[PDB]
Amino acid sequence: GLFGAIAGFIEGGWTGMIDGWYGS
Repeated sequence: GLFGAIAGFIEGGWTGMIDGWYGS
């Protein structure tokens, strides 16, 4: 989701943004 992307981005940088976006 949008939130998961922001947090995921801060943790896994770019690659993190995508993971957070898809979530599952």
